[PDB]
Amino acid sequence: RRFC
Amino acid sequence: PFVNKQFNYKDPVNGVDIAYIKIPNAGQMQPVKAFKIHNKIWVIPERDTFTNPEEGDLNPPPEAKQVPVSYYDSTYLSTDNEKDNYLKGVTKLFERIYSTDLGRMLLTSIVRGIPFWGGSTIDTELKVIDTNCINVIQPDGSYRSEELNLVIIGPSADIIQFECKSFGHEVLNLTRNGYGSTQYIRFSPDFTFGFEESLEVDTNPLLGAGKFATDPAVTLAHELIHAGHRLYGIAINPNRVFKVNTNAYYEMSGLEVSFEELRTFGGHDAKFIDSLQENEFRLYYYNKFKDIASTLNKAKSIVGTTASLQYMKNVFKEKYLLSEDTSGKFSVDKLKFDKLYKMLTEIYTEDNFVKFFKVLNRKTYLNFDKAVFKINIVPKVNYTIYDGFNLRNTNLAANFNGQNTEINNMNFTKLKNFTGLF
Ligand code: NA
Ligand SMILES: [Zn+2]
Repeated sequence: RRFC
Repeated sequence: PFVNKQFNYKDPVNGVDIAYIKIPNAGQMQPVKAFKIHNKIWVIPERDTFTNPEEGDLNPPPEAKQVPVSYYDSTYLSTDNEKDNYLKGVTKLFERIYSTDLGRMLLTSIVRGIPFWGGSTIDTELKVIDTNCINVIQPDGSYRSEELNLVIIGPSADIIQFECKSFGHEVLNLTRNGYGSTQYIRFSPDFTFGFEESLEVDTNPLLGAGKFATDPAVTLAHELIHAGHRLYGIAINPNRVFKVNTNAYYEMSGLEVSFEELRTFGGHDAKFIDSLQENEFRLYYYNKFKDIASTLNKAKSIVGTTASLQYMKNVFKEKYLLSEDTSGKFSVDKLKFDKLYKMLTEIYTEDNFVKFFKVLNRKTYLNFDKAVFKINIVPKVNYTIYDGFNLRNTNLAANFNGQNTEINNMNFTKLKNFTGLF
């Protein structure tokens, strides 16, 4: 997953 | 090639590698057409309204209720042509990954990473866990259970929310107890992210339009790395996080990033995880592998008739690189464990894949996405297994010109800008  | 067959979405089902299947989501669902592109790996060209019952609709909440970095389009991946291109795009990315030594190593580890047979409540018997299987409709209309390690499926409501999803157990934490579980990666090869070449701009939420495009092979590799941790049951609990103190924009908002993510990105990011916690995790998973060896030693019979107990014991011996002594007993060798653990957590990282693909990419996971672009990597005139967007012997070969959305603008359509919306 990516965050920002 | 990693994928021996160049599938067409409209190819007739055969009940073997082109078939209608159902997944163990504990709920009801109509069969979906799926494609087995490699041993233990399937692709379902459908939006994921299956793994989570609470996400069974592409309906987006309110109209300002969701995060800045999100993109909705309930119509995406609803037509045959889209599904055909989705299949070809995902296949192409697997080949791109497999064309590198690092990718070959990772994919090999994933295929060998069969979810442990820990479904038995009787220690003297080895049994599979049904949620690590899918039900395949055979030519006669009947269902047959098939174990698999990985499924690539389209995204749910938020098109750009790529992530690994897997079915849990009532008491076992399969992704963190050494067992592993079948991984469903929500992913799309039809979109990509825009980032900035300057670190101080890329890590600032108020600057940058997203001049460079992320190579989707890296994005998929990121998820495959997570999948690898989860398949070997060594994923770090998401509750273990880094209270970011290296970026004022993160700090002022108390943003916390999981160690699992920092580990997966690698490079300098992985250093934020201190030695103390790093050692704690290693020891913890070492013990989990010891339990697997102990469980294998107690098993004297196998449940089902799909494989022999001897074959399955060897399967896990190879997966976990266990030692088999004179007495035929299995044990975990510290050196072999550290070697495998390190391979899965330090060798397989986003940062290392960037080095292998020779592409421009975000320098840290602790940045701020700039935008999302619509792309099409299926045409060889747009993207290739070997060069991605940076096509050799063209103006796009040097300086990552192919990833430069301004130079290679015909390959990108900006759909949304995220800058300033954080
Ligand atoms: Na953010
Ligand atoms: Zn991630």
